[PDB]
Amino acid sequence: PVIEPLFTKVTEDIPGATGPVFDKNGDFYIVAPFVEVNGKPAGEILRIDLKTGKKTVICKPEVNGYGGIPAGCQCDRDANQLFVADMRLGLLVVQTDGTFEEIAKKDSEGRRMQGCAYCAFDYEGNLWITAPAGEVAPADFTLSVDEKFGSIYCFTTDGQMIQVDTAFQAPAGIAVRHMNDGRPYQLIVAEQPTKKLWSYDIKGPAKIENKKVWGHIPGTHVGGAAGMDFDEDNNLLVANFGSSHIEVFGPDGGQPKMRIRCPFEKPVALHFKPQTKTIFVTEHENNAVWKFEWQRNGKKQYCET
Repeated sequence: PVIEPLFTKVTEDIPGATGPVFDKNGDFYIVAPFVEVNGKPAGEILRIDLKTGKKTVICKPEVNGYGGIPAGCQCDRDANQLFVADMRLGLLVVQTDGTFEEIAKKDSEGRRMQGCAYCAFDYEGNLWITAPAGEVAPADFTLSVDEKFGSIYCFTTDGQMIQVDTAFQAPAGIAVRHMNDGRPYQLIVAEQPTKKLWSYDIKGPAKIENKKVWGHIPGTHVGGAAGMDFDEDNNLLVANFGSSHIEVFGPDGGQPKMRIRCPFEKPVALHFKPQTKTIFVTEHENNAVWKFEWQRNGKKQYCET
């Protein structure tokens, strides 16, 4: 089955718009990773007024003269602060006043961080992170689009930054499937160009096993799975960049059980508005943000627990 809901524009003129997130007060944010100054990265985290779509710069992260490429966001639970995956700087924690901190320059083995693109909290508070880029600044920016050097990290509640896997070709969206009792059960990771969704079984903080292909992304277009989010029934909605569709997987994966046709070819990121059926989706055909109504509420995010 294929559904065609009405998409309503939220805001426009945001190059590479991604990282949609709601904070603990219901303020909406997205990131503009392609902002430059003199050919060098100067990406921005924006706050969006939901009534007018007007954009307000919250944070323009730069460290020692190297500008960031903010790319994916999650809201914290114990504090109204945003965990931001940055393709040049690693993991940031951003405050609403625009100040920010770099969380880990090196991983638990002492090795320089790779640039990060998506992240997802489990309900225990560990942050699972995809890192499709090469070494963080001051190294030259590189991207694992053709070669298998993308990595997967877990930033645990004890404050450890643990590389839990590597050798992905452009890992993208990440999400955590929880049991009904709240325990983390599977980690889902998009590997975009291979048209695969991978899963592992979560055994504990930064402990994953049983790596397997969890789902297959339709199509042969350039692109594949980008962002993803679970609904309250643990159906996984996955933006299939390049396909004009968002794929809907059942909780056990496999093939899509349904698809959502989009009025654009390039959906990227998606995020539920808490306590509603409204999905916000970003897309790079119009460099815009849209919303549409899903069949049921989103899965509760860590920040709402």
